[PDB]
Amino acid sequence: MRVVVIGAGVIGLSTALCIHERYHSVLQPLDVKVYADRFTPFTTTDVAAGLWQPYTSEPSNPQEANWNQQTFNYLLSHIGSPNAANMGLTPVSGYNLFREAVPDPYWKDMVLGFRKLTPRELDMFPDYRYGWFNTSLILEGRKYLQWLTERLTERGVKFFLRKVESFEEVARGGADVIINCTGVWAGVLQPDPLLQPGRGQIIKVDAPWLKNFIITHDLERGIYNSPLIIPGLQAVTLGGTFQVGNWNEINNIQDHNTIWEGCCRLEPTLKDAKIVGEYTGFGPVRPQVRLEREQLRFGSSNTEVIHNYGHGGYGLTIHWGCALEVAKLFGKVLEERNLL
Amino acid sequence: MRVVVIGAGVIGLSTALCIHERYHSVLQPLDVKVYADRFTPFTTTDVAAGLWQPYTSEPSNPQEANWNQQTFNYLLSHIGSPNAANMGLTPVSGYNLFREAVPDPYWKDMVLGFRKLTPRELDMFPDYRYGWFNTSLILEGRKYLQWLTERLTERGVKFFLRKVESFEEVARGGADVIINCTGVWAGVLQPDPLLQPGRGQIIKVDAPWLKNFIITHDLERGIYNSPLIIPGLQAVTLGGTFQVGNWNEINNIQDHNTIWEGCCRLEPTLKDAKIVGEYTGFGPVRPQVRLEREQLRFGSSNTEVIHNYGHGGYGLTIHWGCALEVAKLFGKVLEERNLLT
Ligand SMILES: Cc1cc2nc3c(=O)[nH]c(=O)nc-3n(C[C@H](O)[C@H](O)[C@H](O)COP(=O)(O)OP(=O)(O)OC[C@H]3O[C@@H](n4cnc5c(N)ncnc54)[C@H](O)[C@@H]3O)c2cc1C
Ligand SMILES: Cc1cc2nc3c(=O)[nH]c(=O)nc-3n(C[C@H](O)[C@H](O)[C@H](O)COP(=O)(O)OP(=O)(O)OC[C@H]3O[C@@H](n4cnc5c(N)ncnc54)[C@H](O)[C@@H]3O)c2cc1C
Ligand SMILES: C[C@@H](N)CCc1ccccc1
Ligand SMILES: C[C@@H](N)CCc1ccccc1
Repeated sequence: MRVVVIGAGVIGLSTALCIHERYHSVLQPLDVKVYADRFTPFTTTDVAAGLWQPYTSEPSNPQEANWNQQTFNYLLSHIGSPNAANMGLTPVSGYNLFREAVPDPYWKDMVLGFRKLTPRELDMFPDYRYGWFNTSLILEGRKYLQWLTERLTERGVKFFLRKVESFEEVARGGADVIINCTGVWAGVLQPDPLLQPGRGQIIKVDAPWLKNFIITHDLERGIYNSPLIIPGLQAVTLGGTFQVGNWNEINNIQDHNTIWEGCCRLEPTLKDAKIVGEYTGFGPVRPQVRLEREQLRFGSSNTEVIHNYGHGGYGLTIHWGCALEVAKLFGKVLEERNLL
Repeated sequence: MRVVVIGAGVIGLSTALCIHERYHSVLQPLDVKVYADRFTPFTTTDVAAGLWQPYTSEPSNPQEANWNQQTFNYLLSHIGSPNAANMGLTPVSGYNLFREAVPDPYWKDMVLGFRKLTPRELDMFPDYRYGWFNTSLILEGRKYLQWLTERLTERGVKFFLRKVESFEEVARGGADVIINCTGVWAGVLQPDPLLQPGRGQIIKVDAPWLKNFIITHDLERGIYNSPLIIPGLQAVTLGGTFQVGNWNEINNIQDHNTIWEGCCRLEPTLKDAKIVGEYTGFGPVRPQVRLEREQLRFGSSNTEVIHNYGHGGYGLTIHWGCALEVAKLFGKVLEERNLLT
């Protein structure tokens, strides 16, 4: 059984680890390899704000809510462990701010200590009238990617920096199963018109006095198109743009200003914060996560492909539940081949 | 009106600023000076973990509860301001942990979002089975001392290196009023056997991933004799000793160990944290804060002294209320000389 995972972002590596941890002990031989054209720190995952929080509306697919919950429980469970921080993981509390009353989110009971903000808390944020408090987790993309690659490597999973031109090529080269974790670029290997890029730009800043996340919403502009502040492990992420359809990989002057003055008015102490870097990444926006089997016919055999892409602006939030589901589908593939 | 404040720790500079802001306008010529033999970063204040939280038990002087609350509201009112962090101030959330159920603290409604901990929160901290969550404020001693000294300076308040040897000496040199903010050493200038040193040792550590304060309690060993973790503005403070009666200024090995491994057990990610410094300071422990007027006679003239010392392990938590009370007592000194507000 030769399995090639394509993609070395959170989705690819989490899935690779999940498959391997689950089947190494019971299937000889199992050969899992990762192929990608960019590894940390050059993936969208590396640019992620680094916080666990789903969108404010339910998902179309009710499986996604579960995947989000499994991910939180998976991540929470690590708190107490000596290596939580070396995985990119720590607990944070913070605020969600609104210009008007809004319904509770479906995830209110998944986080810790969810409640509405009292009138007294609201005076800390003059521009907003209603909000939430809760405790969630930081999950730093960059650090988590380094952790997962060390955990994969020690288990004998090999990485190959290479650009896949088609599913065909990889199958022809000896893959029995392909796990497709190519993120926003999946369309290059199989056209998918529902998949769009969600261009997000961020400013990273040294401001270690900030201990809380602060996320504002503007209902008339779409999600994450409103200032947001997320303290990371060593730096702070400043955001406020997320526009679908825009394929420009370069930083832009307007979004820089939108992020900087939006965040400087939210958190005026930002005046003394040193800019550390400024980045742009593309969320794999899709009305729903594509996570499914597909049978491909080349040469003399079927090669099974399992897709796992289209996680929009919530891939870190939802990744573990998605990896588990892919390992399930793999298991079905195995019994069909009378392998276990 | 020549006022000498003795002390440049949080209590001293607080009170100085507060008097000055209240009475500069209505009283020329007001001349406020600060005398001290230790300034930042060599004051007890500089060593303070930097968190707002009173003791778990209510104080013998209930006035201290209001002084804590005035302080919190005062500090809170600055959140939203561009300069909150330059003052040493930022909000933080965190946990108070107990091995058994305990009554709610009197300060539960002064903080933000106080509630009990749920079983799931308790799974983060194995050794413990009851506790609180809340939001409070960091007030870094070292930074707040610097902020206050810039504010005082630009108001024309002048600072002098001086080890005062008696109230007499200062009254002889021309002071009409003396504000005594000498912390744990007040007994040198007037014996006060209720005042004892509360030796506290800490390890400062580079661990910027830790965003929450974590304070454990051991109902039997007395307060702050249990591991505690408090993220500061740039570094993290680790503690766990608070020993009354002990005057040894040097760091010792067995308290280092008590702290380090007590805290490594609580927060095991601390294995990767670089040690940046370890320090020892003496909290001015007293059954209650001394904050009162006293008239002393030296030759022909009366000298007015207002004492403000004995703030134990809660001086930052309570300081603004105390400064405001000293300013009230100053007002009454004024009105006794038929001067007006
Ligand atoms: C600014 C910003 C902030 C965000 N913040 C958060 C957050 O705080 N929390 C959260 O949960 N989510 C966040 N997201 C969303 C999250 O970043 C994404 O959902 C996630 O990173 C996507 O993971 P992925 O592994 O699917 O894609 P990627 O991380 O892009 O990985 C794609 C991989 O596929 C490889 N690849 C693709 N095509 C090929 C090919 N043809 N041949 C070889 N290799 C190929 C690439 O080299 C790369 O290794 C954010 C997104 C942005 C843009
Ligand atoms: C390890 C530790 C951690 C702590 N953490 C916290 C915390 O998180 N929150 C909190 O609220 N409290 C905390 N405390 C308590 C807090 O540090 C004190 O309550 C506070 O610093 C007392 O301030 P002060 O100005 O009264 O005294 P100090 O800061 O000691 O200042 C005293 C001043 O008096 C001067 N002085 C004294 N005698 C003379 C003299 N004869 N002539 C001239 N000058 C003189 C000194 O030079 C100095 O300027 C902590 C204490 C310790 C030991
Ligand atoms: C709060 C996070 N779950 C999303 C943050 C984000 C996503 C896309 C662009 C900027 C920020
Ligand atoms: C939460 C703060 N009030 C810490 C106080 C303190 C006092 C003495 C020793 C260590 C810490």
